[PDB]
Amino acid sequence: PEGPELHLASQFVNEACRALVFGGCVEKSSVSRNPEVPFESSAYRISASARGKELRLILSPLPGAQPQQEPLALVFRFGMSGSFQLVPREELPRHAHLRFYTAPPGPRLALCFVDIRRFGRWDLGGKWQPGRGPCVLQEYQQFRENVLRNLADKAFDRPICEALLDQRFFNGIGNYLRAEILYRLKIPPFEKARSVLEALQNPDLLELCHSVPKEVVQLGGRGYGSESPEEDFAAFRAWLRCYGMPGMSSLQDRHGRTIWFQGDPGPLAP
DNA sequence: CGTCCAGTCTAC
DNA sequence: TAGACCTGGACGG
Repeated sequence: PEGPELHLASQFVNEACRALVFGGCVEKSSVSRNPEVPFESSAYRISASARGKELRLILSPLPGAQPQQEPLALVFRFGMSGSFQLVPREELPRHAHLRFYTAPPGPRLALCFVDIRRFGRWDLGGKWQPGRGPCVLQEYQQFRENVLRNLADKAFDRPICEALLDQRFFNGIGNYLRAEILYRLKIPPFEKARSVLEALQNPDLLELCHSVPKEVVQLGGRGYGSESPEEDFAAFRAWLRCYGMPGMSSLQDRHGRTIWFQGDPGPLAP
């Protein structure tokens, strides 16, 4: 998942938990190498916000809750397969590595961090990853300024397709967005990043870094819609113009990740 | 049955 | 920079 999936995951947590009350401990699977969450409360509400490719949960005990406890924040990174689900308490999915449990009265549910491949991570601080840049979706102007003031960075020496995955400058862009973004402007992927960016200093590359992900968010779905996984998966394939599509070229960047593009590979190509 | 394919993080 | 971390689905024999 990329910035749009993290954003939709946070909206899912806010809408699904709006009328729920959690109680008890936060339970971690025995196979997860992530930290135990030291939190217990007889009555707490869960809420969420996204920033780039990170999501922050806030656990908020109600007035009167026991034990006495301040709100607790956790920050998640989803890696390749992270997600959130709200399921019946006895119908936990196979890779539910972190679990929050509704309290009575009402149907006993669990909000679960589900992560098949366990590349995802959580941290006890409620702090965003030091060094990640501002959110291309929610901090557009900060995102733009942070790129254009730092074009000197050796990061922008690299091909534009590699620069676009550097989460210090493009927090929330991943493999499918970089393909989709470059294709809208027909910018060869192995053009030099500083060349393409010096040139701004008819939307431009940094505008699309915001507006293209924003399209996926408006689309909805990505496992957080009411509609089926069949309907979701199709809606998304239909939106895609470049990533994975018939008629499109693909190469490996310096990190063995696949870039999709039409036409000129660009000067710095393998 | 087998190979191959799909975001960080860290040891060299 | 390679290799490491993981599981599962698609496809080949």
